[PDB]
Amino acid sequence: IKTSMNRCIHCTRCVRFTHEVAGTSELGITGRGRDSEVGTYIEKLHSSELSGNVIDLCPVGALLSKPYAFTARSWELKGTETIDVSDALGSNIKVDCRGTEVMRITPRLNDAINEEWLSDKGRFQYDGLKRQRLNTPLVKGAKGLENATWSAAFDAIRTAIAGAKGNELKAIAGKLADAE
Amino acid sequence: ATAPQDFSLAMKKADEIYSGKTVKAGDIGFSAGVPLETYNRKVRIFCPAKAASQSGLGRTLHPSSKAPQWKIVFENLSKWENPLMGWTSTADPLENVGRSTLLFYTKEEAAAFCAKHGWEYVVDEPNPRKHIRQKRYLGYGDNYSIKRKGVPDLAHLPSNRS
Amino acid sequence: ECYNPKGSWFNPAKRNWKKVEIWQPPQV
Amino acid sequence: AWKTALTTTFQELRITLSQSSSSSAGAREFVLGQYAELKAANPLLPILVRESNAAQASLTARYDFGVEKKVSIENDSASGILSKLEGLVKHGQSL
Amino acid sequence: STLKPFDLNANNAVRNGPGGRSSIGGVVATVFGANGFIGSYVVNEISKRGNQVVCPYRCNENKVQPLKQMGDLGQVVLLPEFDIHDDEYIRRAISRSNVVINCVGIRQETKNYSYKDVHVDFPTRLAKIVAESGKVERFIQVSEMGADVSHASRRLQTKAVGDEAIMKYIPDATIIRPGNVVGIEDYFYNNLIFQLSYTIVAPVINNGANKVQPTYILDVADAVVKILKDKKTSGKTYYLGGPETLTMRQIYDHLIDTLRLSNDDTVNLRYELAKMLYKPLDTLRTKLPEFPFLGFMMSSDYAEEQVADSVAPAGSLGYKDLSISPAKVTEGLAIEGVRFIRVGGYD
Amino acid sequence: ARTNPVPAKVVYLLGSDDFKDEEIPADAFVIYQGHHGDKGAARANVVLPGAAYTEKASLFANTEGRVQTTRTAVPVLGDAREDWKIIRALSEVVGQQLPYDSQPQVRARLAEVAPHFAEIGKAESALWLNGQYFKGVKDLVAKAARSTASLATNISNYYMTDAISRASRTMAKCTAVRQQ
Amino acid sequence: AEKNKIPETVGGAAFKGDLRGTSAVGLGDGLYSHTSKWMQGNGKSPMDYINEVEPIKVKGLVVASHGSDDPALGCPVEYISLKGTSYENPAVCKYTGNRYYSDCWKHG
Ligand SMILES: NC(=O)C1=CN([C@@H]2O[C@H](COP(=O)(O)OP(=O)(O)OC[C@H]3O[C@@H](n4cnc5c(N)ncnc54)[C@H](OP(=O)(O)O)[C@@H]3O)[C@@H](O)[C@H]2O)C=CC1
Ligand code: SF4
Ligand SMILES: [Zn+2]
Repeated sequence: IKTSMNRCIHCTRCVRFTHEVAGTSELGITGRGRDSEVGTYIEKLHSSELSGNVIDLCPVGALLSKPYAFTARSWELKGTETIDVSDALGSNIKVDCRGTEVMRITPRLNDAINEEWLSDKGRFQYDGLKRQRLNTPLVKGAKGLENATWSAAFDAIRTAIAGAKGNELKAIAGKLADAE
Repeated sequence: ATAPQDFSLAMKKADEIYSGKTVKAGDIGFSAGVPLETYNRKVRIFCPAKAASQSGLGRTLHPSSKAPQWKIVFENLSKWENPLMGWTSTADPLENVGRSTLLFYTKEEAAAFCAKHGWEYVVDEPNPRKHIRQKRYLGYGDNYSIKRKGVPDLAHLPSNRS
Repeated sequence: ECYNPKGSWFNPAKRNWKKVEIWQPPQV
Repeated sequence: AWKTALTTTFQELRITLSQSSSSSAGAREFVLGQYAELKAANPLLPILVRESNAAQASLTARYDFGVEKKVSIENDSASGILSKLEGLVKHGQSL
Repeated sequence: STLKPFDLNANNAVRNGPGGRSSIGGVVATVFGANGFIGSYVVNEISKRGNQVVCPYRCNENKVQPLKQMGDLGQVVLLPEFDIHDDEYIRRAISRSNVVINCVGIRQETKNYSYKDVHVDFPTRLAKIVAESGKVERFIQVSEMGADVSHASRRLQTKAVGDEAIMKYIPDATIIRPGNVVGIEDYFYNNLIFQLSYTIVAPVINNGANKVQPTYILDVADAVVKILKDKKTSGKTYYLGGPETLTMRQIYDHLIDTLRLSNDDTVNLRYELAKMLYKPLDTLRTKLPEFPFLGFMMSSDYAEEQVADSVAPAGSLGYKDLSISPAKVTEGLAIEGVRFIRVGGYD
Repeated sequence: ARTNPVPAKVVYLLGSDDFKDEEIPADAFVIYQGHHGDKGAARANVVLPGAAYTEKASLFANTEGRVQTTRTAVPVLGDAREDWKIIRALSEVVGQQLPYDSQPQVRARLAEVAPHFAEIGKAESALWLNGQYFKGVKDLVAKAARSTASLATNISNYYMTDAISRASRTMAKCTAVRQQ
Repeated sequence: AEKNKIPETVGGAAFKGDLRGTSAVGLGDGLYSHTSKWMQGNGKSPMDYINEVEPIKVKGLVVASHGSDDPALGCPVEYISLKGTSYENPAVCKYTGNRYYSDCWKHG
């Protein structure tokens, strides 16, 4: 969470969220009159895993997303409505993309599953979609895993399966594998 | 929800006076003169959901909204980076036409347009939005109700204490 | 022959404007 | 007798049915009355009961090497379901 | 039809797009002799598919003008000062290149450069420079069909010696050996036409007995593309002869027919006479600069190569191995260029 | 497979980077299909690149069983392909060609195997058959023993639970902030 | 090292240990610094220029910052809090990068 409290109109959406929904009860209106200010009176870091939702709840950009800081403007992004595989809730999300890059992930309204809230992991895991990515087929050799074409990898898999028979073939599915 | 009472009045009235002649599905696509491989592309008919940043209801399907909100969109295709300047390059002719200009008032209108041109389509209904507050905070009075901690116990009273 | 884009063949450190880091397989 | 031999014969057994329908009433009676006995006879065999409102009742058995035989079970009494399953077992024996 | 990848290592990663001008092909090519007749079409084929082509050229801005249009921004790189004797420049040219095509050759000798320099010394030095790098994956050399070590003509002999040197240094290099190439900018039909029309007499060595297999330029360019799209072609020599084998007399007759010449202007300049008329003129050439008046045809080497049959050996690789059907050079689009001159209903 | 455990000779990892080390006999031929390089890819003889949830139109089922579908927000990277297409191409290569050749045909196959998959976006009620199942498995539940373990979560760190999260730099910063 | 480091902010206009908002530009090429992405030379960067400029003392708990001397020839007017500021930890103008600090809050 990035803070520009100078831009803060004193609604209480962040405080009400932190109390009723998040339940960490960290934010409050400290002060009286015009110099009243919003935030933890002590130096504290927001501990809830629903912390990202205050950014969306903030109408006037006083609370903003630090990972998504100064990177793009709203009009530049194409939004596609998809679901979050971070956990089995299947939170409905809108992925905003510029070109070939995912820029930010925000929730969608679905009273059935996620009212309008998104967990921090789902919200901020798009960063790991740009790192340690697999782009090409790799076949192992004496020099290690090396670049190979699709045909060569399939040939190696065929030569391997030829040896195995019956229950010697084993499949392990992952957390993010899809039904198809 | 009542009425716009502006040019939209004459727009709707022109809509209801006139009508289109029925033709077999896909016949108009041949008349269009575009490459026939265009109609091999798949269509998604959907209404955008509300952006989470803003609380306005204009973009949503709400009685306040008087603008067309159902889009025909085509599936996303390959995009790469220009080797010289890193610009986003594409070969998809239908990249932005559907998002930008294909706006329809009603789902049946977009379905009719797709069937008339011969595009296969899948209609996605928006998740229903009901403006119903929860029972705990149904009203402003509920904020200061006895529900918070129960009715005040009077066992602290000096008469009850003594 | 002074100014050229950073993706040019002439540029000392030519740039492939790829926005994804690729996994490097472990050695041997 | 033959109820013991489903494991040896079938790799998997699927029972598709509709949650509330007149056609699937017999399938519902079959699943709520004989599924426990079939499971007791064949503990490790996967007998999958899958249901949807518009689903059409069927009884599918998967044999070795991916051979699948589908038998429609619509509008059939629970006893008829058992006979059809016996026929599926006999067909698996034929392979 | 399904697009076939350029069989280059790690191409699958870099390549992206449909395969057009603006697409990305993972091929960076240094085509020596790009501004030439053969080189320009090879550059066009490689650059057309979104690849980047480095074209070293001897300073001539007007000659390399067509190459500018060949590709999108930054794809055709024109290096201003190319010298066959400069090693450092050759290393700089092939620095980023993963395929190198050598189309550098001279039809005639001059004072500055002889056959032995261009056709022998340059291939060996370039072969060493490419071998030391290791980044270069494919090497293609273009040679004549009639090139042989035991050939009377010095040009066709030096070319074969240079090809053997290249095969020695780079074992996986492919030696493309097309026949007489027909094109709009060719030196076959254009020289024959100029001989028939603006020359007093058209001397024909012997009676035109020598057999030839002319091929169209687009066919050779496509054959180059098919060589680069297959790694199994490496280390092999391909004799890209045309669909039909013709004697020189047939080609002369058919040019006379197509042009509707009044009669036959060709004369019989038998061998053992050209070998005496042109023999001093070769020594004349070796001590004087390039002159348009006399060249190519008026040499003993041309007479020596026009007394033999420049045809593909029976057991040999050709267009069929590359799955290309060569187009006839006596009909269709190939013959349009000479057709435009006169067809007897014209002027 | 359960009755007679067989040491696997070929193991197929469908995005599984959290497998227990005993799952692969350490002399098996491992095919890893996935989109990030992690513990799975490191132990692979052949690596097959696949699209991520942001790059593919795929089906996922919730903990409530509601079937929801993803969209292709951004195009696939490099020489990567949709995972079901990879498996079907491999099936053709190995000599056991799969009947389906298009995404709708795959969706029809999912509908055949489980009818609720046709009802995308709707949760289907379940017949209460749980008692009959436990009457069926009488002997097995008796076979099950007692363990010296206490009922507790298996999520050590919430921010990193899958390969995408482990690659994410933001999640690493969150973990460092919590662990100080 | 920089390939596996978490992107961090020095803290002139931010905090010492925060995340830095980053796009994926230069990630394939291998560049991980802001200035490296757009400047390929070895000259002095504008960030080096702005660090060289020193913080300026002002009187009061708020300073009006117009960027330039003339209000209509620079950044929009900005009001910066001088509370809790010293020479070592000055307040910063977001438009210009100028640094300010005041001793007034300490009752001086
Ligand atoms: N009839 C044909 O076209 C056939 C051609 N071939 C072979 O293909 C090769 C080229 O074909 P073609 O293009 O027709 O020949 P060209 O002469 O038309 O192309 C020659 C190229 O080589 C360059 N070149 C020649 N000598 C030197 C030098 N000393 N230093 C630097 N550059 C030099 C020329 O540049 P500049 O213009 O500056 O001289 C020109 O770009 C030749 O080896 C030829 O034998 C094969 C079969 C038939
Ligand atoms: S939600 Fe935003 S504007 Fe409202 S009090 Fe919180 S920080 Fe201020
Ligand atoms: Zn300022």
